[PDB]
Amino acid sequence: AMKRKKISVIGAGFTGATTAFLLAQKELGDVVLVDIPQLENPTKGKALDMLEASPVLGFDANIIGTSDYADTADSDIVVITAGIGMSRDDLVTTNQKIMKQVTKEVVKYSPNCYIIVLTNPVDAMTYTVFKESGFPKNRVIGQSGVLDTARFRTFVAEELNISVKDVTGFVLGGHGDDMVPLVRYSYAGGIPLEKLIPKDRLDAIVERTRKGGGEIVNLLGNGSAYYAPAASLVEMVEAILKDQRRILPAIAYLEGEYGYEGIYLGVPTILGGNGIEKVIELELTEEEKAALAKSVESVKNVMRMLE
Amino acid sequence: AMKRKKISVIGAGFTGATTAFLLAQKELGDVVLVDIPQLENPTKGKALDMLEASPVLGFDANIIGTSDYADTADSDIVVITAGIARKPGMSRDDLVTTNQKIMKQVTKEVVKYSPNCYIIVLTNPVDAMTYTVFKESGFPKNRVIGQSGVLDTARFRTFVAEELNISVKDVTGFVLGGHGDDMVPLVRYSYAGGIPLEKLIPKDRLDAIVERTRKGGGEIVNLLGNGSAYYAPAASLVEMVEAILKDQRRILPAIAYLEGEYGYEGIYLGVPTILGGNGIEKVIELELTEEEKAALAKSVESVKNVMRMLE
Amino acid sequence: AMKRKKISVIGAGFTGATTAFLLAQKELGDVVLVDIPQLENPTKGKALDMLEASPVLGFDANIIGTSDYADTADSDIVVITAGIARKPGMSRDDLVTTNQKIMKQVTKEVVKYSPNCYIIVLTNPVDAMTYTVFKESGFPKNRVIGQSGVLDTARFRTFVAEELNISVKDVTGFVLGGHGDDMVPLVRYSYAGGIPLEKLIPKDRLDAIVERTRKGGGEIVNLLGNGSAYYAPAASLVEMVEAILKDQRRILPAIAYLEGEYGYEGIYLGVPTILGGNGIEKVIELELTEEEKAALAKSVESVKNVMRMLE
Amino acid sequence: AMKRKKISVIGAGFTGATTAFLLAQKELGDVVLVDIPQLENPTKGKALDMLEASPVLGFDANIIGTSDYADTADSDIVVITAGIALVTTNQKIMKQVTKEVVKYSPNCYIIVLTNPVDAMTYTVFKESGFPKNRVIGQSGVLDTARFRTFVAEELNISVKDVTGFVLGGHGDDMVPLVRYSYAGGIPLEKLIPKDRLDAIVERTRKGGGEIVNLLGNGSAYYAPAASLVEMVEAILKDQRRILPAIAYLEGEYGYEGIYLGVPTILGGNGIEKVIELELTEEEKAALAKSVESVKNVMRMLE
Ligand SMILES: NC(=O)c1ccc[n+]([C@@H]2O[C@H](COP(=O)([O-])OP(=O)(O)OC[C@H]3O[C@@H](n4cnc5c(N)ncnc54)[C@H](O)[C@@H]3O)[C@@H](O)[C@H]2O)c1
Ligand SMILES: NC(=O)c1ccc[n+]([C@@H]2O[C@H](COP(=O)([O-])OP(=O)(O)OC[C@H]3O[C@@H](n4cnc5c(N)ncnc54)[C@H](O)[C@@H]3O)[C@@H](O)[C@H]2O)c1
Ligand SMILES: NC(=O)c1ccc[n+]([C@@H]2O[C@H](COP(=O)([O-])OP(=O)(O)OC[C@H]3O[C@@H](n4cnc5c(N)ncnc54)[C@H](O)[C@@H]3O)[C@@H](O)[C@H]2O)c1
Ligand SMILES: NC(=O)c1ccc[n+]([C@@H]2O[C@H](COP(=O)([O-])OP(=O)(O)OC[C@H]3O[C@@H](n4cnc5c(N)ncnc54)[C@H](O)[C@@H]3O)[C@@H](O)[C@H]2O)c1
Ligand SMILES: O=C([O-])CC(=O)C(=O)O
Ligand SMILES: O=C([O-])CC(=O)C(=O)O
Ligand SMILES: O=C([O-])CC(=O)C(=O)O
Ligand SMILES: O=C([O-])CC(=O)C(=O)O
Repeated sequence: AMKRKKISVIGAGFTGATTAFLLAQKELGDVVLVDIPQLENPTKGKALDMLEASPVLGFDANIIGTSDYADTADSDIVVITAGIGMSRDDLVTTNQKIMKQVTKEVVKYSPNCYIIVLTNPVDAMTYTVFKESGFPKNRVIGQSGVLDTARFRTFVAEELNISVKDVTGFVLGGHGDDMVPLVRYSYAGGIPLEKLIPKDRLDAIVERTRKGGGEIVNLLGNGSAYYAPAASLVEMVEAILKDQRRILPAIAYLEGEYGYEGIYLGVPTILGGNGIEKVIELELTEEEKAALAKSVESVKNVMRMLE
Repeated sequence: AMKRKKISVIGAGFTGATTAFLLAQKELGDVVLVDIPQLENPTKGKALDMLEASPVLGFDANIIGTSDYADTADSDIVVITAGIARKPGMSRDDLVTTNQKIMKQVTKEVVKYSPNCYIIVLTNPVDAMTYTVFKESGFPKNRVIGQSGVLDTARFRTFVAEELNISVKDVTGFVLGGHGDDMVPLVRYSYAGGIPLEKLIPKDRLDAIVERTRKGGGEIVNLLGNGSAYYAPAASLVEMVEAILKDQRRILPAIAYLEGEYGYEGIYLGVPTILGGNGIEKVIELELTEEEKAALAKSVESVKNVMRMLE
Repeated sequence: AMKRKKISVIGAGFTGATTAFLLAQKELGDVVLVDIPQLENPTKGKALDMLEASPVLGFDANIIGTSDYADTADSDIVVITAGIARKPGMSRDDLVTTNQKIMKQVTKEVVKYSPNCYIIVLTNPVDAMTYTVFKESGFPKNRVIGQSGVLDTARFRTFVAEELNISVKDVTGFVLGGHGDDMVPLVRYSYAGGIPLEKLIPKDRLDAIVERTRKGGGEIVNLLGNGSAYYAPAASLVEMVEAILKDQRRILPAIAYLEGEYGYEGIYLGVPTILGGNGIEKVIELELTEEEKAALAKSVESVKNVMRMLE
Repeated sequence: AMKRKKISVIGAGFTGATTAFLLAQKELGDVVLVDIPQLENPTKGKALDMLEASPVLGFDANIIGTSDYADTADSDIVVITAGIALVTTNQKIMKQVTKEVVKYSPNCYIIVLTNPVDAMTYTVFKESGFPKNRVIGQSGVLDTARFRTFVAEELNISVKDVTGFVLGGHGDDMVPLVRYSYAGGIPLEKLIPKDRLDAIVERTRKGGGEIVNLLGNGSAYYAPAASLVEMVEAILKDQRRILPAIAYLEGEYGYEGIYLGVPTILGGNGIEKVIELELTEEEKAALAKSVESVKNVMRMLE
């Protein structure tokens, strides 16, 4: 008997929905879209509106909304986007319990699933999910590398006036100040960008990448990015579901890699049927090594804010 | 030096934004997303967040957010989802009228910078609002269309897919007239891989599917609480956009301007149509049963009702 | 471990190659192109060529070429196209026996290495060649499938599409019976956007179209001069493969072991089918006219008259 | 009135036919299949077989087979695959081909595949009367794609994440830069030692012959048709890709008066510009050994 893949997308907000919707139209499998019971009606409203567009886009996928994790039973992938002028401490603590509470139900109804976390801060929350899940390091990944690279590509595209298919960004660690960009491993059709873009403009593109998610927040006035984040999540689900062995930047457990371990950190990754198949150790220059250390201690910080 | 197509989506709300997103990702061309001046930053927020997903999904489109119609310069297709939704305290006539003025302000600007474009109208009441854009655009009837029956058949097909547990791709569906009580389904022209549905589903459930397809927009309003359908409505718009942009000569129900078709004239109404590169190519004039001919009459008195509400 | 679906395409000729290329392209799995040892070199040269396309079209599928059934191990779907064509000074009986022979020798080696595969058969005469495969496979009826209906309705839809000047998306067809002459197309079950084709095409034009579809294959071999159609055939195979692999529960006309449906038993025939993750989920029994029951018995007559040449 | 993009595939054999299907499949537009009027019927039934697959795959595309060039009227793109499974034999086809092609589609971009392609595209360029951006060759997209394959098998990572770059002719004329190839963006020199990297460069070079040598009585059509289509799509969708492509140099790299595989921007106006990679002392010397052969083939012409 052939069964289509089953993907459960927890949190039915702006990214979780846009994600659920891409997942459906591509026919990567049936999508179960979960939120708290107070938002179950909306979440079934957002499932069904999506599913009523299944005749029109000509895609065969089931899309249901629910407040009940029994609907998540036997998922291949689980993507967690669930999350809430307030302190860093109370954001990390608040989202952390939500990570613990989402996880216990997820792994319970989905024992052999791969989990992809988006939740902010995705460095410490994927940690929380890794921990809480019990799962071996390969089955728990965070998104942040692919969205940063994607921002930098777009900027590098609209600067050279070429295709986004031809620009490859290389981002290490998390977002903004925690970002360790590798421009030397960034190209336009394999041409090092550092020979196409002048430093001042390239330094600008780096900082805008850093300031990329804040920038959308200020544009919207109410909320953060969901389109590009959503597209980031799907592409990593596409990698696992189709064992594509993608080299993409992911948030990943480190067990000695770059001389660090017992943390999550955004690193070069091979993405396939066993989720994270290989963390990749680059040989890094002295500035990169030292800037990575800032970013590692900047993640050990939020992890001191975990309870 | 023959370049990308240009689609401008007026209103950067849930429908305009979702629709713009689908358009770009199918590389149907460059998308200019347009809303009011207060909401320029949020629009640009939506178009920037879209474009930034393009290196991920591997589609090459320009997408911009803007309240300056300069940016819609020489658009091939224009989708109007620019609209008020019901304001608690509003009469039918106030919405109807509030929305018409928006059509006039939006249309004027659309033919100013894109006088040789094709216009697809979602704004409620769509029957009355596509008419507004036709008589203010000064366009030929073929260059201005309303979306309505795609979303109603897409709804109908899902419930029928769900009843018979078969691919939505092999379920079809026919409706003339509008949404709600205006909707004029032909079960006799609805099927499952070419088996008329009446042979497959009992009468209680089949009537039940029709009823669910009148109330279909309401179903989605009641579940969300605030807001309305966007994904199904956006896909629908995208089907009609795709038809015209690729000259597909599809047979879709669209809101088109009758000039004697079914012996009605000077109006827009949901009729079967060829949709292709000349917009609405033909209105298909079916031979209906007296029943159908007369339920369509009720449906057309409805469209007249609203039409008497235009200032 | 999440693993990709594995498909094996027996016979690396025009149809089997093409099928292997389309499958690869859709990322529907890993593809194993399988001919006789004498054509192993050219079969590996196709698989590599196909695989060398994948950086360009942008799919990750693994394609290799073998004579050896060992690289078909634990295959989910096997698509049997392997066969010989008509050789001059050879009768009906000797192509049938020779192909049957091949059907039997391919299948003992397919069901050894892939015991829980679904098998889609193309080899002409398909209805008997499907029947052989089902006897030698010892698999239940739902796992052994033939292609013929989708090819022919595609041919029919293409002729109506030409005839009306509309997209083929909105043309629906339905054909029971084998191929060529022994082919039963229901014009009453054929529509252009849900509208019966009898209301749109006059009877001379609609009968001739029905006649072009009967001769549909021969038309192409007469134009080619040397060999039979491969694009339309391989596409047909892919939709059927895709329906099993994404459990899409399509209503498709497939070749299916009849066990009382349409008043027939103990044969494989073109019939209505729901094609899903469990192969042939169910044959759908239509209400036919006596003209159609006699028209289908004519097909079964030529079909059974072919089955007789077996052993 | 909105109207389809039209693509005439000149050559209705293995590469010509395989290209037109894909093109129709992707809905890049309407497709005229062409060959000699002898082979008018085999063409037409390639055209019909393909158009008969459209209901099943579900793409709206007119695919027609013809030997009358009138039916290739108004083509946006013209794909030249008319050759013989001899630079003088394939030269003399280009000349008769190009004259009718500029005559029905005078506005059209010409992407050529016929071997020896840099010399056959050059021959197309000279008869065409068109600008240097309007006549393109296909080489590096195929060789590079053979490279990314071999580099994909070797590391077992996605093909999508392998990058490649080959400058120069088709065969032992190829000068791919292993230092402008990567896997995940991380240079291959760092991922693969010199004896196995040398082997991938070697296998890339023989690439075409490996395909001939297995097949027995033809050459490559699946990777070649995809390579053409990618280049069609760049022009038809103004994609503005940086693809390896055969391009008429007028100074570039201190070479001119010759077609040769070089980095380019490929998009709406065809080849918009060729890109000048500054090269290691042995890449320049090696590019020259490739050209100096290439030039000879053009002293095989007329
Ligand atoms: N890495 C990134 O891409 C990135 C960028 C944007 C968003 N984010 C983070 O991703 C998350 C998603 O944000 P969004 O834009 O989708 O916002 P949103 O508020 O619209 O979505 C959040 C949803 O999660 C639900 N939720 C909250 N607690 C839950 C619980 N215990 N169980 C189940 N559902 C619960 C809420 O009810 C809400 O529907 C946030 O934490 C945000 O900070 C980070
Ligand atoms: N007829 C149908 O088939 C159908 C289906 C669903 C939606 N609709 C209609 O579509 C309309 C809006 O749909 P939505 O769900 O996206 O709503 P929405 O309110 O979220 O989005 C509408 C957007 O239009 C903008 N707008 C208002 N007046 C404008 C003007 N003069 N110029 C430019 N932009 C302007 C608003 O700022 C808002 O952002 C409503 O009238 C709704 O009834 C009808
Ligand atoms: N059902 C349909 O609609 C339909 C349409 C087209 C073709 N067909 C039939 O399908 C078959 C395929 O024809 P084609 O166009 O590919 O012709 P072809 O001869 O080019 O392809 C068939 C291939 O089968 C191979 N083969 C033979 N014996 C084999 C064996 N024991 N194991 C493995 N491979 C073996 C041959 O070596 C040959 O390469 C024919 O029997 C044809 O009549 C039916
Ligand atoms: N240079 C490259 O990048 C590359 C890659 C693969 C193939 N090729 C070349 O592609 C070309 C075609 O290859 P193929 O494998 O399709 O061969 P093929 O089997 O298609 O033979 C060439 C086709 O062109 C037709 N043709 C010949 N003269 C013609 C004329 N005067 N007008 C119109 N059509 C004519 C032939 O009848 C035949 O259909 C050959 O030159 C081959 O060497 C080179
Ligand atoms: O925290 C934010 O500002 C949002 C963010 O990082 C992101 O979008 O990736
Ligand atoms: O009016 C509304 O609320 C929206 C609507 O018609 C629909 O979705 O069909
Ligand atoms: O019938 C034939 O001769 C070949 C065939 O199956 C087809 O193409 O339909
Ligand atoms: O020489 C040939 O026949 C074609 C060729 O270069 C190739 O396939 O790479």
